[PDB]
Amino acid sequence: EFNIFDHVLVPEHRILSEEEKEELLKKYRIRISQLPQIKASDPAVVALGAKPGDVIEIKRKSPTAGYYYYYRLVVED
Amino acid sequence: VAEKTIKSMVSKAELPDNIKEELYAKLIEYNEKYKLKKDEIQAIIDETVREYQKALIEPGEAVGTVAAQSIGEPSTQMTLNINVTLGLPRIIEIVDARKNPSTPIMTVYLDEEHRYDRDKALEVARRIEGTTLENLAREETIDILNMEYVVEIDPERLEKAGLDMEKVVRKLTGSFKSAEFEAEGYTLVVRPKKVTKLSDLRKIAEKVKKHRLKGLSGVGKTIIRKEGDEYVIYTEGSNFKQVLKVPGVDPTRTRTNNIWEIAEVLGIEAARNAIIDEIVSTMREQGLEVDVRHIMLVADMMTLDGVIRPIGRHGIVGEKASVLARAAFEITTQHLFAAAERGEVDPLNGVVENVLIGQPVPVGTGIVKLAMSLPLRP
Amino acid sequence: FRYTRFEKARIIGARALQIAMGAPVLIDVPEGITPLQAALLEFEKGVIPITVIRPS
Amino acid sequence: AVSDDPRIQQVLFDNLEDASDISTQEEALDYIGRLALPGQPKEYRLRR
Repeated sequence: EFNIFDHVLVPEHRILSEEEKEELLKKYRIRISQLPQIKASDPAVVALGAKPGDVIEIKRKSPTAGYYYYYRLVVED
Repeated sequence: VAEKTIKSMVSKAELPDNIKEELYAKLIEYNEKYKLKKDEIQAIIDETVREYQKALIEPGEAVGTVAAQSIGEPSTQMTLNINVTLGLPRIIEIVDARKNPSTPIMTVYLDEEHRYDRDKALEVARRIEGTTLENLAREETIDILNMEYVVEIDPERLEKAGLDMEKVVRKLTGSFKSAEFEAEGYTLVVRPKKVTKLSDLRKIAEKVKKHRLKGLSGVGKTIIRKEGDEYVIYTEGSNFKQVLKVPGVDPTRTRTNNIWEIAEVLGIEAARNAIIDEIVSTMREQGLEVDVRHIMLVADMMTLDGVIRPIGRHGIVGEKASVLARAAFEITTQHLFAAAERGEVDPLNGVVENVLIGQPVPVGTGIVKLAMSLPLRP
Repeated sequence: FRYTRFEKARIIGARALQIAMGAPVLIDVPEGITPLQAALLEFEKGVIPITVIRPS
Repeated sequence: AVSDDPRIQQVLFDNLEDASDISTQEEALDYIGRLALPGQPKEYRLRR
């Protein structure tokens, strides 16, 4: 089958662990509601098998910095 | 100086990873040409670090306002008006998050089995392209003696469509069960089963001619172009989900003009990337140089909540937490009354509300805090 | 540690405001200059007493 | 009152059978009065 992550427009998506999520929240001094949101019906979310309440680490292909890290919180539809 | 020493110095230097690789490659290229010494390499690395530190943006900069100005100013010299209609209408449609863009265009790529020869590309295109009965027919004539509509088609368009006559009559007979279809020569003859009223003939004649014989819905025109010793298929209309699962089509590089289809099929991050690419392509076509950082900031603000949002009263401004900022932009009475109903509280953390009241804005010098020891003497 | 343009502007404005309503100049200045010019000269001499509080 | 060419006449007949609900002028006047002035007596709607 055609994986959703093989597209050039789709960056790598990885589910953060609990300790990784806590460290990310501590680093930026933000709550879980101050992160960008991603819908639970997103193709990347259903491909990763994530559930609402998790934080997805996105490895963007930066035109300026080469590789850039973005974080999105899974929320219900 | 060996390459290992240069790599070690580059790694020891404080630089981003993308800068480190480019600097190492340039130093390797220049090392054989001019026989660089260790002190020269160290000075080059120090200068690169200093330039990187100098290029860092200072805190407190109004990046959003600068981005909005740097996007809106080149639009004042844009040009208005195959069938791609770029320019100011295109960027307006992009920033307004239009559900259905005007003249959608789908860029379709092919795998290794079809990207080398024109015949495979042509048959893939004819598989993608949607052909119905009304375009195949030469003229329309309602016949009353048989009490049913009669269809005739030219041989050239039937041959180029890729399906023969038997395929056509099997397509309509399976799809439509109210009336039967008979064919002789190069003509279609339709015969009713329980149709007697003349008014019921028109409702069944139009349904027959608009039925799609083959291809994907929403695609009516398809062209093929060659670039970089590869064949790229450009279609009119957008059906991303259907065209993704089509044999002979590479789904890794296939993209569409509709950002909403990209979000629904690929993801929100892919939608943001598509928005950035569309804005960059429009600016490049118009001949206007705009820094990509403004475009990525706009796209990040557009896809903050996981869905594509416009920049108007129904998008980013509509979901602003400030009552005064929302009321000041487009809709004043409705927003104020809605805030009065809910008892909303405006924390005055934004810029517009502080401008309205007469308080310093939280940008530039407004975020600077000062302290001073009192026992100060000359 | 280097001053940003916004921080430098805020420091110069605060010093000029202080000079306008008192706060005698800590360095010798030519006669007939504005308080803003005196604050700029003080900043050039590196004698400003105003610091910047940064988040931590 | 429209034309005599059979192509126009076919569309005319189609319109006539599609609009066979109204038989006389009074019913069409009732429709016009209902659209212009809904919720009014029949005489007032007819006059309007």
